Amino acid sequence: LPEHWTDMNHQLFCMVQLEPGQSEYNTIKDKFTRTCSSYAIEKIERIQNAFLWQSYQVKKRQMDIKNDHKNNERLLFHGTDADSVPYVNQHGFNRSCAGKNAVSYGKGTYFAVDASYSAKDTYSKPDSNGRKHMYVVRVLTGVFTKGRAGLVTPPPKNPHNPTDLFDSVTNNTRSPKLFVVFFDNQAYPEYLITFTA
Amino acid sequence: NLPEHWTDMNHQLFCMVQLEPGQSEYNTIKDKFTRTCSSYAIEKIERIQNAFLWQSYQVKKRQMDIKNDHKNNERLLFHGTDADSVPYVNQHGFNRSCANAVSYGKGTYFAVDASYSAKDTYSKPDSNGRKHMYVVRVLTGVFTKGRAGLVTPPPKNPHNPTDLFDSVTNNTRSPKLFVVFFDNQAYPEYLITFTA
Ligand SMILES: O=C1N=NC(=O)c2cc(OCC3CCCC3)ccc21
Repeated sequence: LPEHWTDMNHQLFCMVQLEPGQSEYNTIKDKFTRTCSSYAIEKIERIQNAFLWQSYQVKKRQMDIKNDHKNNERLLFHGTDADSVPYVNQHGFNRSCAGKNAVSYGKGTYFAVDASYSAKDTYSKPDSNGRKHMYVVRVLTGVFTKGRAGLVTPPPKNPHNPTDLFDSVTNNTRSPKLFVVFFDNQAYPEYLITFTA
Repeated sequence: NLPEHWTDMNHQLFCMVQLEPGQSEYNTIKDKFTRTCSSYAIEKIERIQNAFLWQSYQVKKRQMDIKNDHKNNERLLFHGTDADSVPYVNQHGFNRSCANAVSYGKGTYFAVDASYSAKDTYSKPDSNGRKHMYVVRVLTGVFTKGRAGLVTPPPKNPHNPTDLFDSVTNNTRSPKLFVVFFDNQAYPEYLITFTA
């Protein structure tokens, strides 16, 4: 497990509240406020999930071997409802639970480049106390292409070799604003931002 | 950390290895099939050596062994499929998003008996009459009865909604099938090519 994590004392899961003024808090706040300056952060929690981390790190090493470069990982946003937060914290992102996107590039889990997109009430639905929830997520975007609404996996790179797949898809390869991933353990929920108007 | 019985792959990460008829391994797998499918004709048995699928599976097995505090979480089951799905399963394993009836939930189905997987609706005969069935290592873990429309196994106690059963079945006392809902809970270990 990463050496900067808090000691969980044999436990496999912990949410750690970050302190404003620490570099770790400030980098996430700045990434958020770059496009969400009209909202205010209540708190930022580091997600320490040993099993999700292990499974994600195995997929990352595999993708780093296959693609024969790094640059497979992006830090993206995912807005969700309060009812989903316990499941995501413990089990991560499940495509079987994903809603249809208003612009669909495939049947998978969606991640935004900009916090403003994830901050829409459609995604980060305000709870009964007006709190909105957004994850900051390590996503294995790898090698990507423009998606299509019918996809249940990324498309093949070559139609004559249908099993050799792109890693993810996007809305626009030249100016990506979202990514869709179709497999478990391709996304690690790293931070949970709780925020309000 | 690849199994001793795998054959050398000359520094590659994926190989389908045809088994030698009459040796220990071929005999063991053939016997599991002929237990219930002795009226079929076996063309060949192939060992699936997929390093990445194996790594991902072994990590989930180690996690399930810790979570359940025992090492009885794995079963050897059967899965019939059509010829056009075989290259995908060999490379990528099983995908619940590529669904036949799903009465016990929206997962991947595995049969206890090869005879069940040998039905033409599962192991669809190709243009040459050939049928395809995997012998699969499945992390069934702690299981409960399934039902239509599950996207994950149910919780073990509704007081902790995120502490789930590992798999579901048709019948907890005498199971004939299992359903798993997560990638890398099943490792396709052998592919049997056969005819009626
Ligand atoms: O071998 C199989 N390959 N693909 C399947 O979908 C499958 C499904 C299966 O049980 C399906 C249930 C039986 C009663 C209602 C639903 C058993 C085996 C296989």
